[PDB]
Amino acid sequence: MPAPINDQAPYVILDTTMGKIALELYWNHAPRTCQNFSQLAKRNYYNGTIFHRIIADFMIQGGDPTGTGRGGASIYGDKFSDEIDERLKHTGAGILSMANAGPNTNGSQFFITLAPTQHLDGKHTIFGRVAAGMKVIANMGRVDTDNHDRPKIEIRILKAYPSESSVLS
Amino acid sequence: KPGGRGMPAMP
Amino acid sequence: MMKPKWHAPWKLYRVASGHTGWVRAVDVEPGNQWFASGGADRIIKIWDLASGQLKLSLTGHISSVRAVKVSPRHPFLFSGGEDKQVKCWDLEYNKVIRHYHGHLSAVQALSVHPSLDVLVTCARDSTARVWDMRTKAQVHCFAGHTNTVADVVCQSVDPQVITASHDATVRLWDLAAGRSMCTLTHHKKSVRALTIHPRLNMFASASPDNIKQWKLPKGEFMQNLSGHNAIINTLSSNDDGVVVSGADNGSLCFWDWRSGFCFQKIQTKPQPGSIESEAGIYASCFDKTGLRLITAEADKTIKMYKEDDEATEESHPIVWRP
Amino acid sequence: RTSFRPRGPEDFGDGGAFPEIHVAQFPLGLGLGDMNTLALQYGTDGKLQHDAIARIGHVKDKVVYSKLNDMKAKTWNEDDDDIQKPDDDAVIDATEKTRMALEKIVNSKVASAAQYIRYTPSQQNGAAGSQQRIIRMVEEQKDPMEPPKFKINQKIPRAPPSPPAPVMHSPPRKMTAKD
Amino acid sequence: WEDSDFPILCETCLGNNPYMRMMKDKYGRECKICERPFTTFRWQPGKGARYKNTELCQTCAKVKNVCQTCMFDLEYGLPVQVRDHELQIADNIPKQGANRDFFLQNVERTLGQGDGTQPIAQIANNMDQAAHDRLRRMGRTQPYYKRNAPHICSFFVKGECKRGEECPYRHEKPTDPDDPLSRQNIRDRYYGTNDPVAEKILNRAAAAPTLSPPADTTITTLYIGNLGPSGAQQVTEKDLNDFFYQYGDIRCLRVLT
Amino acid sequence: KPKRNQIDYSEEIPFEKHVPAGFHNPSEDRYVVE
Amino acid sequence: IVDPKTKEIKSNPKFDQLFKPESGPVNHFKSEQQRSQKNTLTGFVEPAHLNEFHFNRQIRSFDTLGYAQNPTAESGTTHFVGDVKKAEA
Amino acid sequence: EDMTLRQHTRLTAALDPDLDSYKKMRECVGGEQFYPTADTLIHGNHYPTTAAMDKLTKD
Amino acid sequence: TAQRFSNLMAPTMVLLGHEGEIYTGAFSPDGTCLATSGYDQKIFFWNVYGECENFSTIKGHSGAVMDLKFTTDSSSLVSCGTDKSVRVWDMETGTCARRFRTHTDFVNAVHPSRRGVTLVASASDDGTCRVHDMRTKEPVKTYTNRYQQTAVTFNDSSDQVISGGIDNVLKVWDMRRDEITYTLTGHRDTITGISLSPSGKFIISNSMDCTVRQWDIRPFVPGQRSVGVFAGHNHNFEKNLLKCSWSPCERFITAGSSDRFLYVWETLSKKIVYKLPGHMGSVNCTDFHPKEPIMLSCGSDKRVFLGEIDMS
Amino acid sequence: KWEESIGEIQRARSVFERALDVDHRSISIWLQYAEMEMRCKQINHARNVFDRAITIMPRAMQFWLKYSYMEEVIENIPGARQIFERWIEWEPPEQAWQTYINFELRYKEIDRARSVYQRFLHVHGINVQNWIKYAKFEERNGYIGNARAAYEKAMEYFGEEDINETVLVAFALFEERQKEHERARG
Ligand SMILES: [Zn+2]
Ligand SMILES: [Zn+2]
Ligand SMILES: [Zn+2]
Repeated sequence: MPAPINDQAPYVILDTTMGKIALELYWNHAPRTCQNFSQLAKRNYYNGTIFHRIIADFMIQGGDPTGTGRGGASIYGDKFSDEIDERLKHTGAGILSMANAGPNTNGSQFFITLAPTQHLDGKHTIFGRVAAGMKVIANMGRVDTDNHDRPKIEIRILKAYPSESSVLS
Repeated sequence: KPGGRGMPAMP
Repeated sequence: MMKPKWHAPWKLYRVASGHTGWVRAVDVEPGNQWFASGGADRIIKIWDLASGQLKLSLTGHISSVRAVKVSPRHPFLFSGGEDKQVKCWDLEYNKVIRHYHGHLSAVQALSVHPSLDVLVTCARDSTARVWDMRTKAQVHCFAGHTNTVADVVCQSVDPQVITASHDATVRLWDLAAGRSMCTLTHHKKSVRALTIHPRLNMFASASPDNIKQWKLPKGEFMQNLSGHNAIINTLSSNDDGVVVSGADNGSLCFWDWRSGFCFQKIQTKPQPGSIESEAGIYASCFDKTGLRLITAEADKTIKMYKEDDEATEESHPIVWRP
Repeated sequence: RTSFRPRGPEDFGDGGAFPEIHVAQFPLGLGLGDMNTLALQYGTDGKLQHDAIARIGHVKDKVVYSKLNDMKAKTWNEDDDDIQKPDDDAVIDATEKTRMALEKIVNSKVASAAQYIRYTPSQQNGAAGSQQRIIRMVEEQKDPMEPPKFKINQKIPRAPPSPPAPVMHSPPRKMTAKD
Repeated sequence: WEDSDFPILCETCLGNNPYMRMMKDKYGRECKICERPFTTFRWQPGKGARYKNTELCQTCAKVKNVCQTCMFDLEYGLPVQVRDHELQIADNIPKQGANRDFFLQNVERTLGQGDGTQPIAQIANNMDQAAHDRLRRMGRTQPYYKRNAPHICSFFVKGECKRGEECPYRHEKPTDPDDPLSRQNIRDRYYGTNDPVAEKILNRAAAAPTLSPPADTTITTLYIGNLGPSGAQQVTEKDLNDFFYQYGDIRCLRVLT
Repeated sequence: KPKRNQIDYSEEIPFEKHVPAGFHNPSEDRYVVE
Repeated sequence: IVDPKTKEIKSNPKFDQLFKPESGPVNHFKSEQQRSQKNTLTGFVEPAHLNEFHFNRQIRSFDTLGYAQNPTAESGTTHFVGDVKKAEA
Repeated sequence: EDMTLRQHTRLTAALDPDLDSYKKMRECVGGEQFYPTADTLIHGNHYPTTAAMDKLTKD
Repeated sequence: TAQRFSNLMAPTMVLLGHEGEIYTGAFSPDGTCLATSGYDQKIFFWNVYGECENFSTIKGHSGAVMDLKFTTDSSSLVSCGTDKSVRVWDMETGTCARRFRTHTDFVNAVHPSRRGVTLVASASDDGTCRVHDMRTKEPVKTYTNRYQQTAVTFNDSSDQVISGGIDNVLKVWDMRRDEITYTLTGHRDTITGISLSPSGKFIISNSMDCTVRQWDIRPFVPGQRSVGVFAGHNHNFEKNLLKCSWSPCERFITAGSSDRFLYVWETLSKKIVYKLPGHMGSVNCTDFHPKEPIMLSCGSDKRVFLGEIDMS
Repeated sequence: KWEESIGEIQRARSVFERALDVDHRSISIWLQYAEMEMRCKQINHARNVFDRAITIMPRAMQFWLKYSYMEEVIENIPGARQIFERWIEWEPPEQAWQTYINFELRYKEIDRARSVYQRFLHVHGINVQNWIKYAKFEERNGYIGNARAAYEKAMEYFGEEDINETVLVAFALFEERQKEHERARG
């Protein structure tokens, strides 16, 4: 009989002012990091936050309530330690990885890659991939930005919630 | 007069 | 629309004849004792608001007067000419003591800043210029209109200066930085008049197309007063909520600010020897109480209007009609 | 899937690259080649920013007037709050702010009519070992006899107008044959 | 006219001493490129240097992105001609009378919106990382003070310098008049046309050796060498696997320690 | 003729006014003249 | 909780609020010259005041001797800047 | 205005439609992009270089 | 809207009027006033509240003023300067109640006795630590060291005088013995300031090695007296005598810093939690308001900053 | 125009960009500038010119007609739809909706053309003729159940008292054309 609905949902759906994105969470690699994302999603922590950073042909980053890149906190209080596991690497576009200021300092901030960047492997905790909506990701990856990589009009995460499937509608 | 604290540079 | 507020009819009771050319200014002294008027006879005449008596004529301008303002903070009167001169008149000597030089063609509006010692004047040449009324120094030139400007109104809070132009735009200006940041393009025709409602954060502007209402500071749009399809060039707005628009064809409409209902049309009849063309209006001001209106007329007369009282509110009513 | 290896953009479907397959993955044109015109973009109210043309070339000024919410008649007999004239503190703070800038300007303007700097140079080659410099500024003494140094009646055309504001009229009243 | 608190200058002009005395002007020179009047700075960069002064105004320094004295690029220290060639920014800057004054007036307004941190559109936006990385290799990595420091003693060139120990100016061979590097104007250097030192740099950059693949189209094999000796210094298979798979799918890998 | 009293309208584009950015690619378009 | 970089700070944050570093990667596009803090076109320019006499001393030591005591704020271990063999000797 | 409207109504009456080609696009592309409301992001540039530009030039 | 924590008119104030480099500043213990001075020699008094107007200014100094402290009852201000003199100013009269003159070289640092007879400890570039008494021309005690002394304090009972100097180590003299009872060892460079804890158990001492060291000066300690070391501040080539001060709750410690930043440390953890910009030069002095969470800082930038904080 | 011919088209842009700074409400210039870019085959520039023109003058009909025609001649027809969709957001008065309807009829989209009518009647439906033309559109395609609904809803829309009887006669004559004649008498 299937498992009951519980916080280890395999997917998380983002509803945004650019379209809808689904993320596949790699529970067998970074379970503390995934449940941080899924809990903060469940707690509406990312609802109303913005993608404060966009670097063309590199990375899309968001998930700071202040939009500064300095804010945000994990469910464990502030920082928690990395879950580096080199069976996962930033092999291409649409890898979902947790942003950190330094080793073992993961917070709430996350980023989506746009290129193979394997020399960055082991410095950031990969914890999923874009499940669907990569066309939206490519559209965001070409929006032109100021010299601090902040969008001149925001992309706002208007809702985030966990889901049992990658479906988007 | 009232005022504020200008942020300097850092290394 | 919603619920016109009832306002008493306006009635006429003066014709002051004595300009030898069109009248095109009025302003009422802060004291409410006297008002000044300026005319195409190049003379400024000072009239006594209650008696209507004349008691000055000031002959300094060179070809035509058409701007007058009495400062609400200094004993000075400012005036602007089609002769390209802005003059300062000192109401302790009745002589002239300042000239503000830089306008390249006819001045046609001026305003005196309600709390700074700063004066702003519109002209042909499609600019307004800001003056320091102490030093005569010019310390902004609001180029940005593309055709002749003639209205400016000032207020202490941003936007400190509002200007209206024959390019059919209103502009809102940052008087500190000297830049513009609005263009209220919605008029189809020359915006010849402005007024800021004396107790709301709101202002109206008039063109042959429509009279439009606007919410400050943003400059966002509020519903239009329409059907006065003449060449308009006056607005006066009242502490009680009346606005009045006078037109070059001599017709004169009174309106309720809150609803845009029109509840008077007065057609002026011009004084002897002038009838058909000359009927036109171009000035208006309210006295400081807001209970008398003064209009200046192409028939070379000043006329003054007053509110009826005798049995009005029951005979007149307004219903609901949203 | 770890027995499979992707080889083209078809192989990913609508998802992104797979981090568990240690091969170079390009789900679209992204990252294949190398890195000047605004993108078409959605607004926070769910529409799409075709109007964004009108915001190029300005200081982020108030003139967003390019939708139609802002030309249709907003409410009559308004709910008075923002529509109230601002308080006494506002006219005082505004008036004091306006003069204090122009005052400092006017003093230099009629003139037209120790102190140090600490410099932190992004060019990291630097002075020896120093991430910053500290430096003394002195003013060249103006010779009170020397006449104006340079010809300044040079004249050039008026700077281009700020980019057009949308024209925002009501629809044309047609009045064709008789009028 | 244009003014600012501090000049746009690289490190080689200021360089050796962290501490500096500098003289400032209110506007008091006309910019050597655009003849607008501009606020000048004068400094001696340490022992033995001459007094150097700002020669460009800031709008001209911003529009090329160059040091106001030596007019080399602020990022790479290369002549403008070299940088504009690699960036592919053509000779776009208007040069005549009204055009450049009108252009500079519009640049100054646009930069005034921007914030003051940046050169204009073309170099500030420029994307081509492969072009940037070419420039970084040619640029050189150490400041050249000899070019900063002093003038030559022309009475000594004639051979008659009665000042001789006291002299300021140098007592050494001038550059020979055949040596086209001597000829360089200012405008040729700033606009970046016929700049002799740029052409020397570009010729060596084109001369510098690099790979071009074999004519046998079907070959997909790369020899690799200089891996160091066998033992603990030798790279592992993972160190090749976890890097070269960033570029593409290896079909076969072989090591010869 | 050697002159300084006018801008030479053929040497370079006079008072050059650039076409604004827009959503489309304009470098894409290409042309030739014959 | 954080407070963004602003021309002036009105409201006295502690330290976790101002200083805590910006999270996430840093560009490969723009390396060691371009990443640094700046304000004018090359640099962070800010006014300073010093003990003139001591600032005068530090010029004269670098010029005559080849070394100086490091001007920078937060100099860390790099107390002296110059021909360090002479500074130690 | 009305003479401009006369050219468009004349020019569209003259314009023979694409319909057999248009149906093919309607199959693969047709639902997702090709129907768009005002507020949806058409992606891909549509630049049918040789035939259409010569046709538009002659037009 | 925003949180507020004091009766200041704005959460920070910029005080302008000085032209000299401000080398010292302290609050009156009643909290009504602060006094600040330095190379200008003029001592400027400021109100803490409202417009904070410079209601009084005292001249009379003719060598720059090193350090300046209020007497505990706030009746008098004691200040000392490079005119080799210690001057005591009556707060009501604004006049020099005493001008002690027995120093032979610059007096840099001063501390009045907390209770009992009013005594003034002072330390100087002649190497002597001297305790003056208001009642006599001659000092009570002169303790002579081989090396210049540039910091001084009493203990709370006003019977041990702690003086630090060029030696880095500390000559602490007990006024009944006239001997060094113990020395405090940890400073690698000269001691720029010493401040006694409100309770008197501890002192902090600031030194040119860019550390503040906390010392237990209680009569019995079973081991080394070094309680902790604080770092993050810096001393530049100016070699100023950057001061230090305690919070009246003792939970916070401050020190002057050449990096322009106002540092605050938590006493137990030695971490920083306040790093407050706004100065443009060396922050020579820092003090807490005795009743309210207002920070005073005086800098070489000719400016005095008042600001309020969330003392937790 | 003169600079364009020479292949100096790069300069010709500069001329028109300067010309637009003088007038900008320039509808002659805007047409000439776009038409220049079209004949040159510049079409992304021509698109950019129209995107500016319709943004700056949203209620000049000429740009929306010309722009939709350009995209249609390129077979961009998704983009040509989006232009008409964008245009309708401005509530352009009658001729704009009729041209969008007629556009969809040339494709034979007729159910999409029906969607345009239903939105057209919401904004404009105060005018009877839009209802009669809608019902005639349903009748001629053969949807006649829609045509009955359209007239009956038109009568319900105008009401019971202010009977718009030109609707009522039109409704009667439609039913007469059906041979519903009992209804037509009724
Ligand atoms: Zn220049
Ligand atoms: Zn240089
Ligand atoms: Zn010589």
